[PDB]
Amino acid sequence: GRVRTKTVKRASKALIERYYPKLTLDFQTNKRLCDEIATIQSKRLRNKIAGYTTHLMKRIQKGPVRGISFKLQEEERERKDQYVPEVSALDLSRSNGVLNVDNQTSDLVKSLGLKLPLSVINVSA
Amino acid sequence: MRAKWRKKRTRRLKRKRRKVRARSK
Amino acid sequence: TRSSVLADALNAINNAEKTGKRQVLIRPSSKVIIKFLQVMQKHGYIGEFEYIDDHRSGKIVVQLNGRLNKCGVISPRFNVKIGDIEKWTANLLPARQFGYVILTTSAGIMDHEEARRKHVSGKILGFVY
Amino acid sequence: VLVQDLLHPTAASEARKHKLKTLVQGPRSYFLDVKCPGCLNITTVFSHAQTAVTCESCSTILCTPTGGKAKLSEGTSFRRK
Amino acid sequence: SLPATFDLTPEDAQLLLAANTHLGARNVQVHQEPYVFNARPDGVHVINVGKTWEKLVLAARIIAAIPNPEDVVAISSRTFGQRAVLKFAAHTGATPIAGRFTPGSFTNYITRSFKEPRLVIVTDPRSDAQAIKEASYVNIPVIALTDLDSPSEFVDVAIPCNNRGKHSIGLIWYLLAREVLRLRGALVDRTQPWSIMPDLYFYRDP
Amino acid sequence: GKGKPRGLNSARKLRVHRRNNRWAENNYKKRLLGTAFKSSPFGGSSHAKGIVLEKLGIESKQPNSAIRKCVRVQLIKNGKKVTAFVPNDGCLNFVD
Amino acid sequence: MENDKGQLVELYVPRKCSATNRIIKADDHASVQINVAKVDEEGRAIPGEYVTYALSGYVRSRGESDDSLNRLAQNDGLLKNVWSYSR
Amino acid sequence: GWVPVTKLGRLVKAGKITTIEEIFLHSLPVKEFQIIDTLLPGLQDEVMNIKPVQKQTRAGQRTRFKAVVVVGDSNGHVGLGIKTAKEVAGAIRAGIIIAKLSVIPIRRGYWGTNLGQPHSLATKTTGKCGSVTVRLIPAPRGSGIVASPAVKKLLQLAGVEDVYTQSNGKTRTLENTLKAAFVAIGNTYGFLTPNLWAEQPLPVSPLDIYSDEASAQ
Amino acid sequence: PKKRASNGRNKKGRGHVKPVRCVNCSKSIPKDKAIKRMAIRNIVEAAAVRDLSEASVYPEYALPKTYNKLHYCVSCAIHARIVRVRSREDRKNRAPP
RNA sequence: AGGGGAUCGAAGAUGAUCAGAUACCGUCGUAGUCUUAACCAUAAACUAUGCCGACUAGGGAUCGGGUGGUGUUUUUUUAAUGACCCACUCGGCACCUUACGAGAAAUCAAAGUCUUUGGGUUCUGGGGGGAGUAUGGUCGCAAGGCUGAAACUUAAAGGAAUUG
Ligand SMILES: [Mg+2]
Ligand SMILES: [Mg+2]
Ligand SMILES: [Mg+2]
Ligand SMILES: [Mg+2]
Ligand SMILES: [Mg+2]
Ligand SMILES: [Mg+2]
Repeated sequence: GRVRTKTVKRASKALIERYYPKLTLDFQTNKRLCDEIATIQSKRLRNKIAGYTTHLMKRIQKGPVRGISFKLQEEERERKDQYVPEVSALDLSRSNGVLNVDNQTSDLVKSLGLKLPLSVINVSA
Repeated sequence: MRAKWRKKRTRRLKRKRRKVRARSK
Repeated sequence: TRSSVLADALNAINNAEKTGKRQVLIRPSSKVIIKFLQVMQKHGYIGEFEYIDDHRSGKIVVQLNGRLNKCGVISPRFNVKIGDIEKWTANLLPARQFGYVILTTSAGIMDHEEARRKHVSGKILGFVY
Repeated sequence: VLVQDLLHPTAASEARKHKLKTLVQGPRSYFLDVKCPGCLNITTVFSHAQTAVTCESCSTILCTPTGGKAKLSEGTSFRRK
Repeated sequence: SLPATFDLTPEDAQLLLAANTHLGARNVQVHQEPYVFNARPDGVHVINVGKTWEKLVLAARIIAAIPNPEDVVAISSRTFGQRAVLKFAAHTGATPIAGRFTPGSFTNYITRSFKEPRLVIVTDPRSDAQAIKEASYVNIPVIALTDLDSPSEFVDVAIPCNNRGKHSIGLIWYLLAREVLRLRGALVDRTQPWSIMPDLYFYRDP
Repeated sequence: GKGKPRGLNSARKLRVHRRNNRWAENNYKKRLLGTAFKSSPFGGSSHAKGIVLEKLGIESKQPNSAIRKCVRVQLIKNGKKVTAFVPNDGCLNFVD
Repeated sequence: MENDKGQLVELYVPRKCSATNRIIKADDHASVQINVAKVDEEGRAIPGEYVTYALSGYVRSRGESDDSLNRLAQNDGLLKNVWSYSR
Repeated sequence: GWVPVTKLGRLVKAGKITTIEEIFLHSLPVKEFQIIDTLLPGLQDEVMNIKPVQKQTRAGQRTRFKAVVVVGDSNGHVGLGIKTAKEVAGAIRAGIIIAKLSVIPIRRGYWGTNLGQPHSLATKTTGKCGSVTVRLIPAPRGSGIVASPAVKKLLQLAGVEDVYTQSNGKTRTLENTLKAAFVAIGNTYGFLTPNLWAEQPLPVSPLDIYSDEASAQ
Repeated sequence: PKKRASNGRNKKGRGHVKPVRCVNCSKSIPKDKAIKRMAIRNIVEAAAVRDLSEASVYPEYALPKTYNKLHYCVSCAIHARIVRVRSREDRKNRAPP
């Protein structure tokens, strides 16, 4: 029955996102870290927050944790988010410049008359 | 008390009386 | 069965206007309906209406400009005296400065305003505002 | 659509509707100039016939009534109107 | 009216059909019928991409009419529109709402996420129905990336596209971003295509 | 058509129907049936003299728990026996 | 509305819907007013002058605003061949 | 003092919008009552009724007080507000704020000819709340407000002086009678009249033109 | 007040269907109103099945099965926990699971 | 009033239960349950929603009829037909989403197109009891049906929904 109060959880949620690069996965270091970086009121609460914070380090270590995003996680996501596939991005080259469609889209191209390479495949049903 | 038990009670009462009014008719 | 084609034509227009339609189709569109449309169009409540000649009874497609509030019929066509026009107008119209009570009188279908200056009276057909 | 030209419906839209519900109601039925397999005599047969129409030479059958359109007797040429 | 350059260029229609944006939905409602070019066998309908392009160009002119780019909110809730909206928000002001809308972001003038846009753009009226309904209390226009089966209530401008394809959704947002930048001194070089590849608006995994 | 007829020649159906349903009015029924003149202590009169027959103290209805101190009076015009209140603090002594 | 010596006496004249000529009232919080940018040559938004449509909340709620904008833009030339009168 | 959190408030506080009818013209939603006070200063206030609303709980009956407050001067502006608070005084304060948010403009017309200033309603209108239906008829000059004392005062805080009235349903319900009348008076700009048939150039919104000063950094 | 659009049954176009007898108390309930469950149970068991397979001649023997349609009155279905009275808006849910 | 009468089963019998149990529960069981020839004419006879007509919003499914696909399907390696699929349409039983709109609300595609009140028409109601009672009439073999008050009494009865 050791469920941790949101004041403990939101305190970790107020610590990791700003000090992840300098924290450690060791609780003993963390509570000594919690001494000066965090201005807490009681020693019992000091150890409780350090324990949850250390547990968050393990959870963070094995993949990102939802709801908490440290600073270096932001750049880690954005570099992955700047992906621009240099080919295959609907730039033709599927059949080396002759896109494929059905009869109706083909006539559609003719309803607009635009000059575009094309093809036609049978359907049914 | 349903009105059908009122209905059934009143039917008996309405029909013991056309028998007692018959002894004078 | 139908009893008042003018009532059905006026009701069809009214439902169309409340739905924002800019036109409505009317069947069977008698010539009392046409005369009633003509007075409404003369005062600007509707636009151009066109009579489709089927060989049976007629159709009308009325263009609505959105200026119509409530076109309605008064049934039965009560015999209204020339002095009893004011009573109908007060009961049927929203204000004295606008709206019309269309009367079928011996001089033809006409609004209560024109029928007052021709000094004729008949039976009340319907209203428009 | 709240705005449409009820006086000029598209021909595909009117062909979709019931015959009594077009802009001006009319029949979708037609007449056939059926030809007897043997003789050259031309008989004018209603599409929705509903009677077993008979030619002169082919005095057995020329069409067969059904629920709607009449069924031609699988050996007869025809042209509309 | 509109000058001749704004017509559907073949290069733009090259990829507009490639992303299968023409692939409409099996079910079409009476408010999306005009965009139904035809019905293919197997029941998939086809959209007239000329309607898609012309409606897209209209929305850009509507978009590039608010004096401020910071109050043109682009809404997405589906996971496919998340990257499309955010990178739509990068090129213009276009404050984005990706993920959850937080009901009461247009009313409830005291919250942190309370905003007062002059225009809301939704990637999907069905999924962003909360955003659309929230926008109908405050007299805000709505531009929707509707499909043939999507609702049209409180949708002032509708761009017909394929809501079931990540390629289509990313392309529509990309094109919308390009036209609004063209309708300002940002990409004044109208003739040549945009330098950035449209793929960066597409969905991202994992 | 919402119930009632409308036609110009329907005034008989309208008037007869109204005359039939008017009897549902308790105040109109009583005047037309003339129950007050026929069956009532006062023959449709605002006042009536009488002869005091006895003095009664009646228990008021609940919840009041009081005594009302009325008098039983024999009417002079028709002879009907009624009971009548004596409204004041006392004044029963006056009646005798 | 006027009075005897002219001199219009009316708080304001409400804007009418561009699709139905309906009065847009003060508490019509679903009624929008769309502004479409004017465009000169080479497509410049030239901010300041717009083509403006007012859509009543009734049309938006009933879901015919998207078609109403199509018809009104087609009428003013904003769109070219999207809206067809006959359907 | 007052710090504007809304674009409308920022314009009104800065002075870019100097009259309320500009808000009504574009149907801008007012959220800060400071906007109404800045544009309608002399807005006299009255309370029509205070009634207790009770909720049954495990221990006893919880009581709260519901206040109906009417704002509006005698120059064609009216508001109405329904607020329930734990105490009467608080219900009045929040009742006044709610009524100021719901300020709407009304229409004054002539029963007869267009002589003098408008005195009556421009058109007979009607509002419904609950089962109560309130109908307002334009009246000749000098007829006064022929209405129940509650609806009569709501019409005095409207600027109307001549109007007839009819009613339906449980008019003894004051909140529904006030809401029904309040709906009725607001419909007076809802109705379309021949004088308003003329087209207008549909002017731009204040939130569009003065969008530089509004929504600061 | 009307608790259900389909009053308590499935009858729109009949005026009278027929009665059927509840399998638990023999009450007469109309066939449309009756709660119906189909019992599709193996002939022997899911526990004794192994025992009867070892002791069976014909080393491969298709195990037969029992079928019977069960009709319950409203009371018996509730008492036996077949229906489980639901909320005002959940009772509109007509899905089998 | 004949026939027939297996089962179930007002009445009745009886066994338990219960303080009592002329009830629920168990076992019998007459009338009835079935049929023929005649009666009665009532049901929560219900969708508690008269009938005819017009209009107003989106969808899918289904029953019956019809129309069209160079559609699938068969025994003669295809034909017609049947069955099936798709797209329409007419009529019907309904259903789903929404609130134009209505309503007191529950809810309603009608219970909408109603103080902006009029398509045509029939029936019924006027606070709760007394009371569908008394009497009269009429129908019926009877049961009872239809018609149907008054004296008197009464500040409420009631509908929908909310918290407990
Ligand atoms: Mg109950
Ligand atoms: Mg039945
Ligand atoms: Mg009944
Ligand atoms: Mg059926
Ligand atoms: Mg009464
Ligand atoms: Mg009574």
